[PDB]
Amino acid sequence: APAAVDWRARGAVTAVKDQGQCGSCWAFSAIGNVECQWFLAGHPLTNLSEQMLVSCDKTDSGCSGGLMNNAFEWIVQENNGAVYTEDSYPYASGEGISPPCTTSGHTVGATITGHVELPQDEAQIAAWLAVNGPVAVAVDASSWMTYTGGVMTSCVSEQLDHGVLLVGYNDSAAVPYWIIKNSWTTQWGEEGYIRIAKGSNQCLVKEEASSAVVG
Ligand SMILES: */C(=C\S(=O)(=O)c1ccccc1)[C@H](CCc1ccccc1)NC(=O)[C@H](CCCONC(=N)N)NC(=O)N1CCN(C)CC1
Repeated sequence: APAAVDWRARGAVTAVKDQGQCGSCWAFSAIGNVECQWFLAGHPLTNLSEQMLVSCDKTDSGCSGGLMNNAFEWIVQENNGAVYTEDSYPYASGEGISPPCTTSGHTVGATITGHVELPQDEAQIAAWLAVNGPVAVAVDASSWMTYTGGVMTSCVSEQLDHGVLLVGYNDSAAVPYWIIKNSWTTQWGEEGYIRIAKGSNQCLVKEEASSAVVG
């Protein structure tokens, strides 16, 4: 695989978001992934809707949590692959209350055909990411509350409790790391991102990695 890849530098990643006071991390992980996959299939980088999933995806639980692999299955099996634009279905759950699902008046921003569940293997995830783009991952982020910067090498790695987006890695650094996009505003971490060390299943990062497929 390449020594280092940063999809932000390649213009594949939209701005860091704020999930607010709502456990909608899984929707920000899954939508961030679809945004990147849609741009990498040759479309313009387009802002897509987490509210679609928080309100309409009833296989997940809204502000009380979900799975990115369920979100991708809902989009494909129940919504004919469609993911609406943010502008036409804006986020409304930042105080913890999701409006009811609305079907009409929203504009499709991207379409996906399926998703792939990647191996529980950091080297294979990195090689996949270098060729195919950012990857949604579940992590244990319980020890992330004090993180301000640097490469984390003591992440508590016990229970998957959060969903985030792998946007790159660097195997050349003194401590090899993953670059992760979080959804806790740009004030948190390194302008909204965290680096965790790569190769020791920090935060259980290898355990539930996946991506939407475009085309
Ligand atoms: C988002 C995490 S967060 O940003 O709120 C957070 C992370 C770490 C520390 C503090 C806060 C949500 C929070 C869901 C929530 C909200 C209120 C109370 C209880 C739970 N986390 C998830 O959506 C989480 C994502 C990881 C999925 O991992 N994969 C597997 N476990 N296979 N999923 C869940 O929390 N749920 C909850 C129960 N379900 C119905 C779905 C999965």
